Amino acid sequence: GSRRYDSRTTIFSPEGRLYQVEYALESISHAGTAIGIMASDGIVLAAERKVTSTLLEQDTSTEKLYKLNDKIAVAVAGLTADAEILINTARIHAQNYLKTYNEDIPVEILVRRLSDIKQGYTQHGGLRPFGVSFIYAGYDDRYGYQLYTSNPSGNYTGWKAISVGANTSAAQTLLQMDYKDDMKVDDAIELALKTLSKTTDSSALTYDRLEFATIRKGANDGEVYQKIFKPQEIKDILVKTGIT
Amino acid sequence: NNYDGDTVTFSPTGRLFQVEYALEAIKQGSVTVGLRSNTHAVLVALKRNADELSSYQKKIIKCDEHMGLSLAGLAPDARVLSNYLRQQCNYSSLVFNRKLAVERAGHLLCDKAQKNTQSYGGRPYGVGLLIIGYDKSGAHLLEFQPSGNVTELYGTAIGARSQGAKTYLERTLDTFIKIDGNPDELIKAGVEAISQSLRDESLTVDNLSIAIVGKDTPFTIYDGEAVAKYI
Amino acid sequence: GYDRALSIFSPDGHIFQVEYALEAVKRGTCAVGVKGKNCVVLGCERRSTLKLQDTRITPSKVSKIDSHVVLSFSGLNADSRILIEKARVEAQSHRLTLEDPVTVEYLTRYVAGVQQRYTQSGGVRPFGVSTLIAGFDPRDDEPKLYQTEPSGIYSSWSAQTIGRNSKTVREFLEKNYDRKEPPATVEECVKLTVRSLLEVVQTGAKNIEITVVKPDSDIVALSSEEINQYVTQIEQEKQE
Amino acid sequence: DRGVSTFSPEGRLFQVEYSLEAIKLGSTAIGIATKEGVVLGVEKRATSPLLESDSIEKIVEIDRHIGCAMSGLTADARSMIEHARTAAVTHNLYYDEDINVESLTQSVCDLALRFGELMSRPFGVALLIAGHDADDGYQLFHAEPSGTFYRYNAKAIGSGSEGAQAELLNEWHSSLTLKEAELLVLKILKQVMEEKLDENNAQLSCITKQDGFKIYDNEKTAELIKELKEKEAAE
Amino acid sequence: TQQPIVTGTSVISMKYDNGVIIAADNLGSYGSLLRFNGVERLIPVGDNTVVGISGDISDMQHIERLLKDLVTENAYDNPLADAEEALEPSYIFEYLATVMYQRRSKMNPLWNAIIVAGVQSNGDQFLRYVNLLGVTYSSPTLATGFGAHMANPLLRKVVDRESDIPKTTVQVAEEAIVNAMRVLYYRDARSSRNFSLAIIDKNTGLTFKKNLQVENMKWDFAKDIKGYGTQKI
Amino acid sequence: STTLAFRFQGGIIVAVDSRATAGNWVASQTVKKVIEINPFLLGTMAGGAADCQFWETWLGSQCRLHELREKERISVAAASKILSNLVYQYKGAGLSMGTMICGYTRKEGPTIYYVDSDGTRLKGDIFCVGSGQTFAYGVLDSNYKWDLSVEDALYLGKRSILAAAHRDAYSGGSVNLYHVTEDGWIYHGNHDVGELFWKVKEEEGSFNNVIG
Amino acid sequence: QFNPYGDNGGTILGIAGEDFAVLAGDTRNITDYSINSRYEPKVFDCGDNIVMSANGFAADGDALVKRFKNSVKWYHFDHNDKKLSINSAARNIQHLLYGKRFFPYYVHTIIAGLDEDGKGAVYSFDPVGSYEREQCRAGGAAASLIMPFLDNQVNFKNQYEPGTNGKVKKPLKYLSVEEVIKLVRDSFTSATERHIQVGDGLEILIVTKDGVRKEFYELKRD
Amino acid sequence: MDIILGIRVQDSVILASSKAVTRGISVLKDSDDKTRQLSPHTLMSFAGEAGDTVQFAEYIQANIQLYSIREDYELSPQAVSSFVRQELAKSIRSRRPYQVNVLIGGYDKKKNKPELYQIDYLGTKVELPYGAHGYSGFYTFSLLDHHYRPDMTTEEGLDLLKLCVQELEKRMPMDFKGVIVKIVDKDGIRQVDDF
Ligand SMILES: *[C@@](C)(CO)[C@](*)(O)[C@H](CC(C)C)NC(=O)[C@H](Cc1ccccc1)NC(=O)[C@H](CC(C)C)NC(=O)[C@H](CCc1ccccc1)NC(=O)CN1CCOCC1
Repeated sequence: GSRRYDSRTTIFSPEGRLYQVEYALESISHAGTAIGIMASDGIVLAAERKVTSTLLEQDTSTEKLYKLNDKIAVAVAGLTADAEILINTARIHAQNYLKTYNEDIPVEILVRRLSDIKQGYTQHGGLRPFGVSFIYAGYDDRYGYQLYTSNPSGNYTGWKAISVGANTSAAQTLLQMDYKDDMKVDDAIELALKTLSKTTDSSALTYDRLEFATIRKGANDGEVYQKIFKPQEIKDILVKTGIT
Repeated sequence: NNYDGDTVTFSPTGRLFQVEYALEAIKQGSVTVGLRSNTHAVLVALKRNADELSSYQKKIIKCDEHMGLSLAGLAPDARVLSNYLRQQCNYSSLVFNRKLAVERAGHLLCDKAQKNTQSYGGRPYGVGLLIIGYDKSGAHLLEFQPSGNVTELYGTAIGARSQGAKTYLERTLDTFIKIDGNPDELIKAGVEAISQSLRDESLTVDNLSIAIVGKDTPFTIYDGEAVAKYI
Repeated sequence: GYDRALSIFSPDGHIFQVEYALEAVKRGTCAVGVKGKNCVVLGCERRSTLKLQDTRITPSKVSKIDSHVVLSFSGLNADSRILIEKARVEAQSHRLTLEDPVTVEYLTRYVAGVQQRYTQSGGVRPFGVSTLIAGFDPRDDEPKLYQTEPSGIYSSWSAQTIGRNSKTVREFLEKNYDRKEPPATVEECVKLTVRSLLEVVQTGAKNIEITVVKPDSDIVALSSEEINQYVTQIEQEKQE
Repeated sequence: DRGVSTFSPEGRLFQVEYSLEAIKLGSTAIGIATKEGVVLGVEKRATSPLLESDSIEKIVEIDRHIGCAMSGLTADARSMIEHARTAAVTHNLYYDEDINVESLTQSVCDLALRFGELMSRPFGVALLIAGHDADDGYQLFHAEPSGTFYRYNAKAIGSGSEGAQAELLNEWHSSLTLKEAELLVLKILKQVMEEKLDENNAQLSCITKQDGFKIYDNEKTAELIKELKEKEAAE
Repeated sequence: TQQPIVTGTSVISMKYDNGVIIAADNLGSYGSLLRFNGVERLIPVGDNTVVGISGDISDMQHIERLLKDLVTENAYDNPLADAEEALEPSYIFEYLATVMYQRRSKMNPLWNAIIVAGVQSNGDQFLRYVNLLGVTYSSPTLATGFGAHMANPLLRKVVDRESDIPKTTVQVAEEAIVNAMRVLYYRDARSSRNFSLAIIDKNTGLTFKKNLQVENMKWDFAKDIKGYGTQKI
Repeated sequence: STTLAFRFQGGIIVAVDSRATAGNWVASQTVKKVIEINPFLLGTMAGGAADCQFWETWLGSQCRLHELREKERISVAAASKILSNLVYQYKGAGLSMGTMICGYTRKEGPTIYYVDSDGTRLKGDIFCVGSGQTFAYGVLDSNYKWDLSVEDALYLGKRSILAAAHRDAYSGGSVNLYHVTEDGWIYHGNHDVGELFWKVKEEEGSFNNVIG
Repeated sequence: QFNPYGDNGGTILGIAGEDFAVLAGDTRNITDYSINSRYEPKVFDCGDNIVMSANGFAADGDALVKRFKNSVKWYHFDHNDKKLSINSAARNIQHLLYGKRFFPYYVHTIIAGLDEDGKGAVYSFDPVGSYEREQCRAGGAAASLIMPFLDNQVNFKNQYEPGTNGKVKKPLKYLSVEEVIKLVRDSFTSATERHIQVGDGLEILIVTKDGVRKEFYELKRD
Repeated sequence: MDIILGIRVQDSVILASSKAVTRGISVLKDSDDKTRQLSPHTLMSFAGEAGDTVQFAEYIQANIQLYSIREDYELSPQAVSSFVRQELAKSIRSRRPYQVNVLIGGYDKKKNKPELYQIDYLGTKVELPYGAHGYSGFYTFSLLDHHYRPDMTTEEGLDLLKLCVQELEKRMPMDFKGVIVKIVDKDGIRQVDDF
């Protein structure tokens, strides 16, 4: 019968590893680097677009940074099409929570549910896992500013600063070197860009090959604002830090 | 070789190896004999034990007041098939107030075993059955094989060294067929038949298993001291 | 639905998928459970290759199933969440129908039954997780400590460890733990737990987590400084 | 790979034959049937000295008149016991009577072959089912994952089974008393066990018409162990 | 839940020494309208059974198709289909009785009253009743609808108990049936003059008589009846 | 029917009548309205006979399965709640049951739970259930004290059923008595109203409304 | 609207002795004011020395008897030809009846036979499965006529010892099979006189350790 | 089930619930607590159809307790009340709706404010300074309109509540056997034993 052609996506190796999860992580390691840095008064999300073409429409494009609700955003690393499936699910989950409790969803709860969906694909159903790693950047009134990451295994962890995708080994060393706890958003913005600038496989880091976003309490009095940076705004912030 | 992974695969010479491997399980099973006259039908079964401390595996199962079988091979499969026969016999009684014909009993078993040999996932039954019965057309004896093939016979035998008893019955055909209105003599002929399949072991009191059905005899099984008469 | 039998027997009589799930547990960070005279203590390793972590929000290794029972584990982190969730639901369901919280044995038996079900169900792989379940039965002061594993077997332990280098720490506990006289106080039990982890861990900074459970729903997690005091005390006594 | 319900060329189900190898790795369990009762005994086999041996439950009650011992992948037995208990109680509900030991065993064995591509694999555990009823009296059954069950006067299953069975062959007779059977299980267990037999690493039980199924205390078994050693030294 | 539309009236029957007789008129009523006049309500099954049906005709036609299909199914893989393993009246009845009760139990009945008349293989007379409710009973005389009220009293004067059956000949029995049909024509407003009659004998077999008519009727006395009490013209 | 059970110093008394009716037709005078679930649990029956009889014997099977699985006798609270959760699933379907789960355990002590077919479950010290519950209440409440002796409590339970058996047309036959202690339930006999009424009338001097 | 129930009339009666038990029932079957059959038996031998009758709506009666008979058959298959005891049969019938709790069998069921001590046993059931063992029970159309007579003559109710000032009751004792059949016959002749649905014939099934014997008696046919 | 009241004051929420359980012409119990603690600082009283009331209350209780364990965090009274409303809003269009009316009294620890929510069986939620279900409201609302002030103390609230119970005991047809009073504040939930 059909048994002959079954890859058996949800099994253990003799060493106790999940083949497909490991190979999905190998896939993600070739994806454009994405960095999240959490400051005391906000969060920065920076991501490198995958080898851009000059005829690509840059201003009306979304590849790396997506908005889940007004308080939570994600940086993507891996298959975009896979990520969008998960993003729509996450968006719906946040609205279900709001409809049920009349309160915005706590960041961890949203992250856990999305990570639980990934877990399911590694344990049952016989389907391939989602080849996606997320960096969740968000705010709620319990824990304040939070950074998380999830990967195809369905395992998630919290971070002060973290990178996913390509050159994470080199990127994490640089973040671990210059990061400190009393950091501001404007400093974190500079760190994020400096790290990408050194870990990039490109010749030089330019505005057209980047996506950038901040989550500050920079709005008027006790409320959070999400800023998905425009091309010109990235061009300005790149000059302001002295990279170009 | 490459064509025995499942029942859904034909070999290049047109064989179904899984069905043949199921047939092999019957050959390993303990010998059982079936034979009939015009008035009665008799099952004789050599029961097998694990060791001296164990009981002897029961080979004969009753299906209705007028029908029953003996098994050789996987006993749980015989239980499934006998249970199916019990239901079909019972359906015939409740719905039509009619005792199920032994021939239809065979047709129903054939079709049930066949479905397992044409579909992916399932497996063939690993047991052979000898069905006896007395219906509106007199006494009957059937031989069921898990390939689906059901055959009506005067006498037969299945299991290990069944060729000895089968040769004997082929010689004795003209004698035992005319044992009418005499149960004990028809059993004696069956006991002498199964004796031709014995090696080193002989028929003891808790080893032998006999069953009979006929004109004025409901399907009944004899074990223990009730078969001491025939040793 | 996906039906494939993934967990199956091999010629030598082994179910490799269950045994490979044990290897995943062996890879996982070390977890230890030690029960005293009036308490149980659950110690857990946290690997120090991860700096720039946020320990406020990062999932804790020890999880409360109910107000009186806790569960730690070793192995796949994602798999553990599924077991913990199921256990928490069963805890509330038990209170609803029996009008009484679960016993630690009952909760363990349930979790172990779930793990077993995944070893002979079609289309699923076993949980790559072994758990240590500890607590106190309702209106009872006898400490309970149980262990489960992917196969589904479960049993009670005076003290036990699971995860990577668990055979080293089990060796330590086997000679240091006295059945006739268990740790009489909370301090003694925590110290023995920290000592046992110090055989394996590396540094006693933000690598060791300790959680103490006492009778009548009295559970508390120790902070860094509190744990560091045990680490400082043990090392000074060692130099002798 | 290959199908789960596949026949070998010799005419056996691969998975059933492989599950039998798993049972050989399991801890020893012995049962002896007498006219005064049936005795069930098991090797506990604690993997480590820290493990509390009294939590090792390898002997189990199905009903007041039916008991059960296990050997092999013991986790697999939980759903088998659950079925047996429900079958026993359900029959009492439908018929206002105790259920026959054979019928109970048959009900359990019906689960055995309900696997394929139902559960994904056979059970990796063998059961010794001991009990009493008014019709056939004291009985001992050996229920395998093949779906087959034999009645036994005495039976050993597990790692030391072939050695213990040969010993039970010589020692068993139809006039054994309950006390004689208790000692015989302990004697044979001590022979085939790796570690030295005592009240903590071995457990006894029995089923009698009068008192029903009872698991013995560690105090009661300890005295039988002491009684056993004295009798062997006495000649 | 149904309501009968096109209906058939009484079916009457009795046992005699060597077999059974059954009769039913050829009408298909549509309420008070005597709509259809060529309706055969006696349906033979083999050469040894006749099923007489009253009530809803659409359901009668459904039952016909079942019986027809039953004969076909019985012949499959059956070398003795025209001998030892032929359909018996008792088999045919029990099948119908099963269906009738199953349908009433699903609250969707076959709106009929059925009488299965025949002769068994051993020569015994078979005569048994079943209706929309699945209720079954047997008697030396059986009748449905108005037949139960008017025919049975007349037929019971001939065969009042079991011991009267051997004493009753086919001539006497048929005479009583034909008389009963006349009485029903006098008194049942949904009856017709034309009818069918069937005799199943253990010796002479199945004799199916079509296009019979009620005759030798008494109407002459009607001319003397004037008014409703006091009128003399 | 009329059934009662009350809690007191010396445990629990349980008393029931034995009549069964189909309208005004007295169908039986010898019905067992107390179910013996186990040596420490009792269940009383009022309402639809089959509904009570079927589901309370079913309850006993569930209680047995509990002590097999948990190696421990089921609590009175858990036992009652199995029954109440069951009848709640059938709410609206037309079950007619007025039951009382009476028993003793170590953790609870003597306990009584009223459970009925519309899903009501109440813990309490005194309950009377059935068509003649009000007649039983009248005698029971007016004579009840916590400090009754085992002898007096048994009689009050018996006398309260008798009171109802007399006035309520749909109660009678005989009185079945039970006493539940820390050691389990103890049966205290079947008492036919035919003899009991006159015995009570003469000895007590009550029932002066009746022609002596 | 379609009404799935009907009343086929008739009445049944069960009495238990010391080492025997009888289950009687009239052979008349009716609907409204018409007689369907003068001899339609409704007391059946179900095997294992158990006789059964399900009086009321005959279709439901036959369905139940049919199912119980089948239950006895499968009890033999599943439990090594073990004899079904009368108490076990009773409980099994409760589950048959209560299985259709929300669409009941409209019948009063009575079974009779011997208990496991060899003593006479009669069990009676309501339509939805409540059952009770008794020495005495009438069921069906004329149950209200026959039952009080049985209370008086079988269980000696309201009968006191002469000259004892209504203080000593008439002592209970088992009746002989001869005395029981006298009471059955008189019960049915009385019921026939005053109930229109009862008559034609009386069929009694007597159960002893030796087996199941039958007796038939004529009743008035008006 | 009949009388359930609620009064929100300056620093607490006070719930009063009748003790009587009546079927037919018999008061079966006179000490019934018609409430469940959903969380340490959230209490729900209930009244309505027999069986439904408790079954619904305990079902909500189990869900809130499950949440508390999962997140190691107490839901706000507003969040709990929204969850309860939605369950009843689902229920009303079910095959067999829960016929249960509830009052949710809670103390929000983040806002440091007491909160009283009235929700009927249809899923109709309102936040109120004082609330009631059933026929009680027809007397108590007008009484509270007059005597209630927003800045009252817990003691003043209890006297205001006594004034309601007295009026109900005077003019209500049925004997409801007094009330069980509970207070919800910053320190959690506690019962007034002498009322
Ligand atoms: C007091 C005496 C009254 O409530 C007690 O409560 C007893 C309780 C004991 C028996 C456990 N209650 C009854 O006796 C109870 C009263 C009752 C009846 C019906 C519904 C609710 C309450 N009686 C019964 O249940 C009787 C018991 C029989 C007589 C032994 N049964 C019937 O009335 C049966 C079953 C009715 C039924 C209920 C639910 C669904 C379907 C049917 N009814 C019949 O037998 C019908 N009837 C009998 C007379 O002949 C014509 C048909």
